[PDB]
Amino acid sequence: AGSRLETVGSIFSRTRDLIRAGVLKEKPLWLDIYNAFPPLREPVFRRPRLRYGKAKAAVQDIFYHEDRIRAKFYSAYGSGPKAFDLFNPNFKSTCQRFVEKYIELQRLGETDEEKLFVEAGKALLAEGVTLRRVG
Amino acid sequence: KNILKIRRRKMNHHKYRKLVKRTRFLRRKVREGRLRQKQVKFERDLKRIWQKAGLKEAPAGWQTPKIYLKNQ
Amino acid sequence: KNRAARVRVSKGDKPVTYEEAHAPHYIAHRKGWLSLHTGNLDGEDHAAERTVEDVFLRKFMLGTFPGCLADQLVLKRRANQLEICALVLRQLPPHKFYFLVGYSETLLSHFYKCPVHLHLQTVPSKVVYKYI
Amino acid sequence: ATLNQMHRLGPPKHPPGKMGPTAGRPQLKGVVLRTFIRKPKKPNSANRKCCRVRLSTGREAVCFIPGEGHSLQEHHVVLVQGGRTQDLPGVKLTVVRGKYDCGHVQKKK
Amino acid sequence: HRFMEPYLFGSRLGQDIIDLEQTAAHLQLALNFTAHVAYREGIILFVSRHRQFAHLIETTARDCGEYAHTRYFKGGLLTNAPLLLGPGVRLPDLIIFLHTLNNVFEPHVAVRDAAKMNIPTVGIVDTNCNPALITYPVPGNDDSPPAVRLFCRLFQVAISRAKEKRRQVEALYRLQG
RNA sequence: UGCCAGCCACCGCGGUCAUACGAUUAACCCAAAUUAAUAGAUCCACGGCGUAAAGAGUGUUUAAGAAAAAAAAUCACAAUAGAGUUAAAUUAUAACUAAGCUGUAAAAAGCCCUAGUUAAAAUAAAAUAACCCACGAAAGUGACUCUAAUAAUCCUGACACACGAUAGCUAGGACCCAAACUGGGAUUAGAUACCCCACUAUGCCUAGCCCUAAACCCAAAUAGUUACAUAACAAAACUAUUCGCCAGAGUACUACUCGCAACUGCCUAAAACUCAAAGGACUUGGCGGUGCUUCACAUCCACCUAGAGGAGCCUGUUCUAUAAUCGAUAAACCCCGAUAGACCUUACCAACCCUUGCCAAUUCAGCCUAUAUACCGCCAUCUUCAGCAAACCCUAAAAAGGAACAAUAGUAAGCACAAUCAUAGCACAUAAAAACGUUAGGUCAAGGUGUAGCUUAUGGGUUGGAAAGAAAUGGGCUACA
Ligand SMILES: [Mg+2]
Ligand SMILES: [Mg+2]
Ligand SMILES: [Mg+2]
Ligand SMILES: [Mg+2]
Ligand SMILES: [Mg+2]
Ligand SMILES: [Mg+2]
Ligand SMILES: [Mg+2]
Ligand SMILES: [Mg+2]
Ligand SMILES: [Mg+2]
Ligand SMILES: [Mg+2]
Ligand SMILES: [Mg+2]
Ligand SMILES: [Mg+2]
Ligand SMILES: [Mg+2]
Ligand SMILES: [Mg+2]
Ligand SMILES: [Mg+2]
Ligand SMILES: [Mg+2]
Ligand SMILES: [Mg+2]
Ligand SMILES: [Mg+2]
Ligand SMILES: [Mg+2]
Ligand SMILES: [Mg+2]
Ligand SMILES: [Mg+2]
Ligand SMILES: [Mg+2]
Ligand SMILES: [Mg+2]
Ligand SMILES: [Mg+2]
Ligand SMILES: [Mg+2]
Ligand SMILES: [Mg+2]
Ligand SMILES: [Mg+2]
Ligand SMILES: [Mg+2]
Ligand SMILES: [Mg+2]
Ligand SMILES: [Mg+2]
Ligand SMILES: [Mg+2]
Ligand SMILES: [Mg+2]
Ligand SMILES: [Mg+2]
Ligand SMILES: [Mg+2]
Ligand SMILES: [Mg+2]
Ligand SMILES: [Mg+2]
Ligand SMILES: [Mg+2]
Ligand SMILES: [Mg+2]
Ligand SMILES: [Mg+2]
Ligand SMILES: [Mg+2]
Ligand SMILES: [Mg+2]
Ligand SMILES: [Mg+2]
Ligand SMILES: [Mg+2]
Ligand SMILES: [Mg+2]
Ligand SMILES: [Mg+2]
Ligand SMILES: [Mg+2]
Ligand SMILES: [Mg+2]
Ligand SMILES: [Mg+2]
Ligand SMILES: [Mg+2]
Ligand SMILES: [Mg+2]
Ligand SMILES: [Mg+2]
Ligand SMILES: [Mg+2]
Ligand SMILES: [Mg+2]
Ligand SMILES: [Mg+2]
Ligand SMILES: [Mg+2]
Ligand SMILES: [Mg+2]
Ligand SMILES: [Mg+2]
Ligand SMILES: [Mg+2]
Ligand SMILES: [Mg+2]
Ligand SMILES: [Mg+2]
Ligand SMILES: [Mg+2]
Ligand SMILES: [Mg+2]
Ligand SMILES: [Mg+2]
Ligand SMILES: [Mg+2]
Ligand SMILES: [Mg+2]
Ligand SMILES: [Mg+2]
Ligand SMILES: [Mg+2]
Ligand SMILES: [Mg+2]
Ligand SMILES: [Mg+2]
Ligand SMILES: [Mg+2]
Ligand SMILES: [Mg+2]
Ligand SMILES: [Mg+2]
Ligand SMILES: [Mg+2]
Ligand SMILES: [Mg+2]
Ligand SMILES: [Mg+2]
Ligand SMILES: [Mg+2]
Ligand SMILES: [Mg+2]
Ligand SMILES: [Mg+2]
Repeated sequence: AGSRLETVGSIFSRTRDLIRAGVLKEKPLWLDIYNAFPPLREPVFRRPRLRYGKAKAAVQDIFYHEDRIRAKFYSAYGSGPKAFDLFNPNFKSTCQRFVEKYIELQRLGETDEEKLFVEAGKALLAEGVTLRRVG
Repeated sequence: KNILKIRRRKMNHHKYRKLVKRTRFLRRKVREGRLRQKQVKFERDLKRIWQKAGLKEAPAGWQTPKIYLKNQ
Repeated sequence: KNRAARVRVSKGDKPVTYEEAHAPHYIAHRKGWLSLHTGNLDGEDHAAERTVEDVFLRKFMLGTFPGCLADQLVLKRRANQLEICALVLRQLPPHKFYFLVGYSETLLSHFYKCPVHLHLQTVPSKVVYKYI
Repeated sequence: ATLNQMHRLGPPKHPPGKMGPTAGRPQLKGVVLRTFIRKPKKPNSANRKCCRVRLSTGREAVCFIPGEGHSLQEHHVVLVQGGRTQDLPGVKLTVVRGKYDCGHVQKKK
Repeated sequence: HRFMEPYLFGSRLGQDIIDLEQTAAHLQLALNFTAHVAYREGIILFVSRHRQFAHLIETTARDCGEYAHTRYFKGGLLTNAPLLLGPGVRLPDLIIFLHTLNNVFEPHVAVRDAAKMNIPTVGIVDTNCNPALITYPVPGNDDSPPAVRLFCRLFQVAISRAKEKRRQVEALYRLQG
């Protein structure tokens, strides 16, 4: 037979070792292939413990400064009048244009928000987009 | 379950209270009886001291009050 | 619970002859009759005799042929002669089988005062209808 | 518990044994009062031949006679030992058979 | 899940995002493995319980000369093989999960069981799934049909190439003799 | 030998077939020693304290200790103690009005100085907000307002100090309503209870005691961590510093001590003796005058018909009577073994008789003698119930369990049910069938047997004799027109 114990260790462990004890008289296929190209981590069993107390996760939330602008864009106009497409990999929205204009007026060295925001709005007015202006 | 321990206690208590009711005055005797021994042993305790310290009489102004028999 | 002529369910390993696996209510439906004679028909006589007779030939064949009898013994009565069929297991060396053939036929014929005919069908092992 | 506690309380001592019916001696000499009979505890039933005896310790004690058959008369002297009898309540003392006024339980040959 | 914490990239507004670099590193190794088994002429069993994709995965597998099991999974299946399938039988050399779950959102039995039987396992873990018993994981999205289709056709192709290459090297073997 | 005589260190053995007794027969093991007894050596806890024995009712400090950095912010507002106040309801007591009013499952007693309405102080208690979770050390605290006011630059700490729900005790007030006790009323075999009705100590205030709770969140304080890790169950697992507590179960919230405004009290708290257990959590059953759904189809209720219990008689039991069968005897006995006793049957009693006394042979026959709790046979019964069971497979372990169909660990031939047969074509109906077990259910008197007994007799024959009714009852038959 073999060893059906799912907890003990990786299949690699059990198999290699049972052959090592010469119980298993036939080397299995996936075994040799495995030796050749092992995976990153051994497939070993772990209890999925819950977290208590002060322990949080290691995930880093995802934010850009672009977003700190977009916040203000949606704060003014809302979602773009052009709608959206998640099928089209290159899609630029009204929002993204706004962000670009604002980046270039940032490279124009204006520190005041009113100027940056409004003049960027003038750039997009000159681009013929409809800015709804909701309070 | 643990009630089965409490049952015993409950019974033993009840069966005791009942007892102490019937036996009340017998009890009352033997209590006071020992208080009159207490007060006496107490007394002897001090008497022992005069006689041990060489004095003949109990020292001046000593009535040796009764503590144990204190009532009302 | 009817215990009549029945064979109980085991742990499931018990070998059973087709006959012993078919319970009394099954006669004339699946199972057949082990004997045949005129005696139980409407207008007929001497049923009793053929019954005693039959019984004695059951015991007789079980005793003359030890350990070699396969399934219950099939009697037929035809026009005064008996035709006794047996399923017999192969144990004995054939000489002994024919010794007992002659022995039986003669002995019975002179006992029941009517000519007896004997037939042995030999079988390698008891037929198994169920379980096993 | 904690270390200061284990210090303050010392290490545990093994408590001295409580002496039994024979009060520590291997056997006792005894004198018969009344031969009689007792009934066993529940799951099993019989009737056991017991004695009442006095011990050289001047204490009176109920004891048990082993074997079938005996002669035990008042004022007879016996020897006793500390076998407790598993059938009966509170009989902790066996009579030694074979000594003094109890001879070896007789043989039927 | 708690065991995805390393494979993740980060939370975008509450939705979690896998690391695609890691996806490629992993998937490479997975596909390589798949292939090397196919070439060595052994059974491959795809498995998913997921309904949307059932058809795909059979339609994929039937075309690979590989087997799918997309259905209710009878209990003792791999563990008690000879009783369920037949008097003596060969078992999947490699099991490949396109979803790691059952429709009740527990881990599919086949995971515990493959792992129980010394079968290697290649499957797509998702942010909720538990990777730890799977031999070769690929972290990635199981749910969106572009993703299922992608993984399907990829394992399909790895299989096909292994089989072709097998045939070829056999012909060369035959010329050399 | 038959729960007797007796044996055992613990579990236990003896109730007719004892490897446990007593004695043989074989063995085992020690061996000039061998057993028994009694003392030792050895033997708890560097383990624990939610459910098992164990975190004290609460806080502070002394004694004694332990120590990187951060470690006082605010009530989402109900600590406490004062002083003042009242919205709802209720009650006195008047004015009318009607005879009832109250009260239960149903009533009774009770009150008509009652009831409805309209007025109205005191006393007591604080709807909603509260699906909130604050304040206090804990007990506790939630109507309103104002006064005073919530220790410690914050570690642990007592037998010291100060508090401590209810109930209770002492003195004085209060008294709407509630209410131990008690008296009526029902219920009941009884009802010192549950239900009803009154009414009291008492809950209320002021002052003084008493110091107990399932004072329990059964989870000690102060810093930490979520690493390692599932006995079970419950509130998931653990470090470090401390103090407090636990050495089988009863006995025992007990006996004696000590101290206390207690003197049927509180606190502290043993031993003799008895037992081989006592405990915690779980597992399948079974059970439930628990809850919920769904049924009963001759079936519980409601309903329909025809009868039993009364009368005469038939016949079976049970009792008395007899010298004079046995068996059945809740459902599952009682026109039952009997589809069958004048002799016979026949097993019974009374007398007489016969001893290889049916057979081919046998120190052998023959036995309706004791075991149905040794049995095979045949059956009853749950049951017109759906389950039983090998072979496997799974379960951070398994005593056992193992399904969900947009399916979650089950597969499995077998025996049951179902299906088919029979009731001369269908169909339904009836018949049959109906496992595994259960009731040590029935039967050694159908027959056969294991164990025991009888052998000039518990064996075998001949002749007679039994089966009477004071009653009591089961089932029938025939009536009452
Ligand atoms: Mg008691
Ligand atoms: Mg005293
Ligand atoms: Mg029947
Ligand atoms: Mg002894
Ligand atoms: Mg007797
Ligand atoms: Mg014997
Ligand atoms: Mg022994
Ligand atoms: Mg013996
Ligand atoms: Mg010696
Ligand atoms: Mg030790
Ligand atoms: Mg614990
Ligand atoms: Mg406890
Ligand atoms: Mg104790
Ligand atoms: Mg506490
Ligand atoms: Mg304290
Ligand atoms: Mg207490
Ligand atoms: Mg100091
Ligand atoms: Mg520190
Ligand atoms: Mg006041
Ligand atoms: Mg008012
Ligand atoms: Mg009023
Ligand atoms: Mg009024
Ligand atoms: Mg009512
Ligand atoms: Mg009245
Ligand atoms: Mg409320
Ligand atoms: Mg609250
Ligand atoms: Mg404070
Ligand atoms: Mg302190
Ligand atoms: Mg108090
Ligand atoms: Mg009070
Ligand atoms: Mg009053
Ligand atoms: Mg008043
Ligand atoms: Mg009142
Ligand atoms: Mg009364
Ligand atoms: Mg009653
Ligand atoms: Mg009641
Ligand atoms: Mg009153
Ligand atoms: Mg109060
Ligand atoms: Mg409390
Ligand atoms: Mg509680
Ligand atoms: Mg406590
Ligand atoms: Mg403390
Ligand atoms: Mg503190
Ligand atoms: Mg840690
Ligand atoms: Mg468990
Ligand atoms: Mg003790
Ligand atoms: Mg108390
Ligand atoms: Mg006391
Ligand atoms: Mg004290
Ligand atoms: Mg009826
Ligand atoms: Mg019924
Ligand atoms: Mg009638
Ligand atoms: Mg009548
Ligand atoms: Mg009779
Ligand atoms: Mg009589
Ligand atoms: Mg009888
Ligand atoms: Mg009987
Ligand atoms: Mg019966
Ligand atoms: Mg009848
Ligand atoms: Mg007669
Ligand atoms: Mg006789
Ligand atoms: Mg008897
Ligand atoms: Mg029986
Ligand atoms: Mg039987
Ligand atoms: Mg079924
Ligand atoms: Mg099972
Ligand atoms: Mg037909
Ligand atoms: Mg039918
Ligand atoms: Mg029937
Ligand atoms: Mg059928
Ligand atoms: Mg019986
Ligand atoms: Mg009976
Ligand atoms: Mg017999
Ligand atoms: Mg016999
Ligand atoms: Mg005779
Ligand atoms: Mg006669
Ligand atoms: Mg009558
Ligand atoms: Mg009639």
